Amino acid sequence: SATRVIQLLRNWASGRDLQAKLQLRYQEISKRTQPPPKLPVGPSHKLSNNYYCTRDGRREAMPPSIVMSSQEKKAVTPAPPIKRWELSKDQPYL
Amino acid sequence: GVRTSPTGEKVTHTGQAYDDGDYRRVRFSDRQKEVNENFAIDLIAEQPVSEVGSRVISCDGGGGALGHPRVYINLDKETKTGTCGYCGLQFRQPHH
Amino acid sequence: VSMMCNEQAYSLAVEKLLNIQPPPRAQWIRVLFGEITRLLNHIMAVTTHALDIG
Amino acid sequence: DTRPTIRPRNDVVHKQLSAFGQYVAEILPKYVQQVQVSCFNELEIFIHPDGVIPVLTFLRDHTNAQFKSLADLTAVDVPTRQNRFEIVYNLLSLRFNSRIRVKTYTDELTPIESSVTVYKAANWYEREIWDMFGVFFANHPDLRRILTDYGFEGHPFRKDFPLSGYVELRYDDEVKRVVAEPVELAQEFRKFDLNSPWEAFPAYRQPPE
Amino acid sequence: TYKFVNMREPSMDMKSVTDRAAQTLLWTELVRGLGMTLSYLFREPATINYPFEKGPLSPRFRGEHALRRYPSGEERCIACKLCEAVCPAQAITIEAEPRADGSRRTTRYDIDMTKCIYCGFCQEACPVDAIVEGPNFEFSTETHEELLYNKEKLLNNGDKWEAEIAANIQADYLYR
Amino acid sequence: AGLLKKTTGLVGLAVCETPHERLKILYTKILDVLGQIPKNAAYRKYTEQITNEKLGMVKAEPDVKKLEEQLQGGQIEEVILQAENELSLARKMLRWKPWEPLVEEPPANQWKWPI
Amino acid sequence: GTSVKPIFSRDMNEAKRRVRELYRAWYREVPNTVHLFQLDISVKQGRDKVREMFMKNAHVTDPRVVDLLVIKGKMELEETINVWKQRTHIMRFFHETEAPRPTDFLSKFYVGHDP
Amino acid sequence: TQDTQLIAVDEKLDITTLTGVPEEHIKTRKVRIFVPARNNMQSGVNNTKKWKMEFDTRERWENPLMGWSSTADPLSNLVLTFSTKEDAVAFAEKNGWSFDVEERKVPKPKSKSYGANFSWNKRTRVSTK
Amino acid sequence: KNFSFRIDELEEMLTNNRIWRNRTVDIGVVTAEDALNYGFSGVMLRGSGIQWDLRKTQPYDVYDQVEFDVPIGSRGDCYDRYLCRVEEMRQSLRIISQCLNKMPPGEIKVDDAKVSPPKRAEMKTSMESLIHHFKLYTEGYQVPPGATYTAIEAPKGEFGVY
Amino acid sequence: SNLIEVFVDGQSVMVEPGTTVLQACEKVGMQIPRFCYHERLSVAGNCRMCLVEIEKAPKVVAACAMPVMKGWNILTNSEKSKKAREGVMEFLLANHPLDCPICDQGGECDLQDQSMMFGSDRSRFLEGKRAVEDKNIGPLVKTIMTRCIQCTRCIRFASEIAGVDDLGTTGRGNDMQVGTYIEKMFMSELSGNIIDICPVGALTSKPYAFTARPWETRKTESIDVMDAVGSNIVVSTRTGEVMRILPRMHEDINEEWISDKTR
Ligand code: SF4
Ligand code: SF4
Ligand code: SF4
Ligand code: SF4
Ligand code: FES
Ligand SMILES: [K+]
Ligand SMILES: [Zn+2]
Repeated sequence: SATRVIQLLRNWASGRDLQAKLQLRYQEISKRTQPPPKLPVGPSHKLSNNYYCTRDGRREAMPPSIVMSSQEKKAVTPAPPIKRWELSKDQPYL
Repeated sequence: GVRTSPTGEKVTHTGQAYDDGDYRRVRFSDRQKEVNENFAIDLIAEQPVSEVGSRVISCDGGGGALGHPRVYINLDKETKTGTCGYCGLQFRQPHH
Repeated sequence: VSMMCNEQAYSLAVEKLLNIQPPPRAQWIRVLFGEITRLLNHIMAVTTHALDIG
Repeated sequence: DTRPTIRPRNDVVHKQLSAFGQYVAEILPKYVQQVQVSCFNELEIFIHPDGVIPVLTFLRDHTNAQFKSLADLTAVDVPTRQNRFEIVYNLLSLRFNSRIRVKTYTDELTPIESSVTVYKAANWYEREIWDMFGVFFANHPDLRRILTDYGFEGHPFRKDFPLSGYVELRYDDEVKRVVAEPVELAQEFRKFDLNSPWEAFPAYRQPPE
Repeated sequence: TYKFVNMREPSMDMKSVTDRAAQTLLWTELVRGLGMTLSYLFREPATINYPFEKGPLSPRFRGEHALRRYPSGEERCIACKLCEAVCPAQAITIEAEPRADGSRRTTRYDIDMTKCIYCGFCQEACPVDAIVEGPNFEFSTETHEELLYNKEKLLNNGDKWEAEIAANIQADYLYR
Repeated sequence: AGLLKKTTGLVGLAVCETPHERLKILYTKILDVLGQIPKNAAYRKYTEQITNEKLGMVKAEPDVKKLEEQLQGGQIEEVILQAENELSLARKMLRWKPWEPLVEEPPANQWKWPI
Repeated sequence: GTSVKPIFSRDMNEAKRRVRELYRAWYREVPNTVHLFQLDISVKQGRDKVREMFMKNAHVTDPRVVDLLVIKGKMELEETINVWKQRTHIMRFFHETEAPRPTDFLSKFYVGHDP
Repeated sequence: TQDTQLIAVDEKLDITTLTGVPEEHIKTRKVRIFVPARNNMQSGVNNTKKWKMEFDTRERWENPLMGWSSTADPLSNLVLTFSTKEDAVAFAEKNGWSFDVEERKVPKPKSKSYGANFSWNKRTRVSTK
Repeated sequence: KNFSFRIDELEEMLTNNRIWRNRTVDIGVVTAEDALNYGFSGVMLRGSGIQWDLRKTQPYDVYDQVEFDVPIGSRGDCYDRYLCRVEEMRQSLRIISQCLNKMPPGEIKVDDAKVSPPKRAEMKTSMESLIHHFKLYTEGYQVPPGATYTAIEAPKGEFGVY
Repeated sequence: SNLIEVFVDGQSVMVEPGTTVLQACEKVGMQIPRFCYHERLSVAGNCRMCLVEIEKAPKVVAACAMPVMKGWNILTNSEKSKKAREGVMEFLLANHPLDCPICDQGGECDLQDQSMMFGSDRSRFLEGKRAVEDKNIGPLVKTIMTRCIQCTRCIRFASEIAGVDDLGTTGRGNDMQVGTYIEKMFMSELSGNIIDICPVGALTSKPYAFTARPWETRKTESIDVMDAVGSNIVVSTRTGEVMRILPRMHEDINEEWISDKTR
């Protein structure tokens, strides 16, 4: 939003088309006068067949499972070794 | 409506007034004990009492969602006028 | 530096202990703002670095 | 889960961690007491105090564990036990992208061998824990206050330590530098006994006693 | 998947090596930052003219507390103390008394801003939308006793700040 | 094998020009330290049960890049790094012989953590 | 059993030694403490303010508690060598600005409900 | 039990000198424990399952500028959880606090017979359910 | 859309600059072993070439469906860490693009009203919403006993809570 | 003696003959949710919330009044039992008025606590709730009858414990109101315990009305002095002042009742 001559100066001193889009904001933003929303209901808003016992996350948690207490096999690992990642197919060398 | 204490300072809506022998009043010197002029005591009595023709009425407080949660007040006591505790405005039977 | 990256960890601490999961739309908001939050720290993780640098 | 409210489960991981839980148990039967994996796939190793430095060494060294990252040092204090403070470690294995929890118990007086040799990250985590809780560990390089105020007496995180503290300070002109005094709040901490008087979880309820 | 960040071995070609030598002897990448900085100088500054000009806001902004009242005039607060129970810094102190009529609201409603956190939790904890986080960020003062309000000024604040929040909750009542 | 690894990824450690031989001599040293341990001990059996495959797998595969994919322990450099790292474990396991029963039962109340 | 593992002081004798070199470091510390730290108190009241704190803890019979305290003694000691603390930090030992605490029964009765 | 230069230091634990609470708050503080009583309007007896440690309520004065309950004792809101009473007293001894113990008021095991609500001679029959 | 044109502004200012580089490259280095031995995380490890990132190794929330790259350093010095920080910002923008174009419909909080407050419209109309809102905003949801160490990929490292 | 052997959730229980299911489960530490029944008063069985399934049960048996026989296993956490709790409880929260911010029981209401434990997270009522006109039985006990759950707890207290038979119910159907049918002075010298007896805000302490909330009050154990029986009580102190006198729990002193003078 300035003179064309300086726009060339800024576009050539920085070597890039800054005028296409700038740091400052303009009328491309959404207006702050939005119409009233109509926010949706949830999955459990069903009028029937919504008993809490079938969706009770808190009550369906068991105490920490115990495997050994003070009172031919194979050697295992907590998880399989982490898969070695592949180079970025988009661009592998910066 | 705001009254005035005998010491010359306006009384608050809760009725609190600083005693004349009190020492902590001096905070009001060169300052003001400002009092909300719109007394909730005097801001609800003059509102008209409605005359709905039904036994039980849902009072919302106006504005729907913006008002207080809906409360089902009862109007059967002829001597007394029904009211919602959330709002305090009056309700009444149609003179029966 | 990271406003809602932190309670994202705290939120993940509670509801995962609670055996409860957030709705799928909410998680997308969390990761979207977490990445915006990731931008928030990195902005002065580098510039304030340059401030002390010169 | 066809129901979208509750959190799903990873039974494959839960059993897999449980298999490694018993794995460590045979490896070091002297030190581990009981090994438990919680419902939300968190397998914890419970080791004896005196064997703190070997188990951490084993997890850092062994190929099948390879846990070389001291995530965090915590010593959660429970007043109802004889040795209250239970010191909890936190390790991450990069090669097996899994987390392990090894923990001990230790009273206010028993010293622990410092794990700085097995984990250089324990160093500053050690300076903090003795500050907040007051459990001294042995032969630490420079074990000394690094959190609380210079000369602040008492470990603030202890159960017996009030949240408001014991002393407060204020600048005084008659001596021309700040000075401390017993704490006297303008507003006290209004305790909120909001715990529900009704049982919340039948699963975790203790047996009758 | 990962992307390697820092390794690019420079070509030892005569053209390429004289590029680096020219870059070294004749400051070229050095003047590149110097040169672009010129281009950014000619950009008009993004500075507002305070207080003649004030920054953008949103209807769901948290500012100074203001106790509102019903259209009739009765103050919405009904002393449920939920705001006190939720207030993460206990900035609210509540006392109640049934006075004479349908107006038992508070013996005491003191909100302590220098203790308060401006989390806004009191606003959505209120079942009657009595206590709200006002849109006024501009309530600074010179004395410490000023930065706390009594129950009366909360009413005066809600009285003085009334049009803004009435429209703000009007636009935001469906979101929350 | 192939051309020498110019960089070993992780910084600080140095790429070794003799991967297979280093694995051979280290794994034999692993078994050497495993010798002076009772065979009933879990640690001896466990590490022996993993090093036997580990030692025969390098002795069979002559290509280091294939050996990277087969063992799946990453590059050889961290594999030998851990092999000597595990060497310290086996040597100094001898001073904390764990095979005997535990020291003592916990004093009850430290477990059961709902209070 | 009730038998416990000591850290450094097996009994009173070695613990009595450890409280002794605390005095050895402290006694030659107070003079240049006042000198370096810009303090306006003399050495004389500096010396006995190290004194009475020994009788402030001159009742414990457990060697561990003496040992648990010997570490803190040199901690505040070391904190004073390298000027880490500030003037107020060491002034906190010099109880100087607080009101005197009542001692006789008449005084606390006249002060308030303090028991 | 673990022989590492063990010495028979069986004297009562005294951690007060190390925790270093002020002299007024280690001697002049009657520490009392009980099991909390269930709120009568509630029916929540499960809250009566834990031993609780308390203190003595000291002066609570009103602030001049507003009117508060400013306190001078740091140990005002401090309550502690104990599974059994022996652990609660054990903490008192090590922290050298003057301890007081109450007992667990277990409910009487009353006999309820709904058939007795309609008897032929017993007065227990109910005039209105 | 406008931001990607700004990391290039910083990188033009600093990365190619010799003055920035001289003060920065090879100034402060960590080896592989002492990196994770000292408990470092995030950029500290990534700059040192350590192949670890919490988002990829241990995905959380909906981070599994998003696709992005993690910059991995080669020297473990200050220049590498700053370069990875710059590249993480670019990769962050790519995550924003995928997140922006993949926003799904539905609610905003768990439908379980015992863990999340009910909607205001329901709280003023329905009993269950009001009584839950009263108790949720006076007691809080009862969390079962236990312990957890959830840790996310913080912009610095592995910020977590026990 | 007989000592019939029963089970709860599989666990074996040694219990005395003639006891009910609720007492049998209370032995192991199971507090079945209940509204109508109280320990010191006769069993009524009107709440129907105590309904808990037993082993191989075609029909759910109410735990309030159910003499448990030999070899009975109580299915405390059965899906049928949990369905029973949800069904009757939402029926309770059908005509209950939206008064939780106003009702003084908020934060200490028995009904409120059960809803978070044994209750659904949403309602299905889409009609007009019932409203009951308030009464007056004393300038010490606020009467808001629209919140009544018709558990007849106050009815039993007046007849059995208080000894004055003036309180009761009236009508039928949904309009089955609880009252006196005539303006009456509830004169019982221990009538103050009716506030504690009522699980909801139907009966509220007029002097304590709109004065404090449960979580802020600090409970201190003490004993009354107005009487020589020494009925131990609890004082509710918020910010260094006394508002409410809570009767304590002592079998051989006062059970759980106190006089209005003490209260
Ligand atoms: S934002 Fe509201 S609820 Fe939160 S502290 Fe401030 S006043 Fe209290
Ligand atoms: S402001 Fe709202 S939440 Fe606070 S007491 Fe008043 S009505 Fe209740
Ligand atoms: S009695 Fe309980 S459910 Fe009814 S209004 Fe009062 S607090 Fe709410
Ligand atoms: S008034 Fe209260 S005690 Fe009486 S029947 Fe109704 S809910 Fe039960
Ligand atoms: S206990 Fe069976 S209904 Fe109240
Ligand atoms: K009641
Ligand atoms: Zn109303």
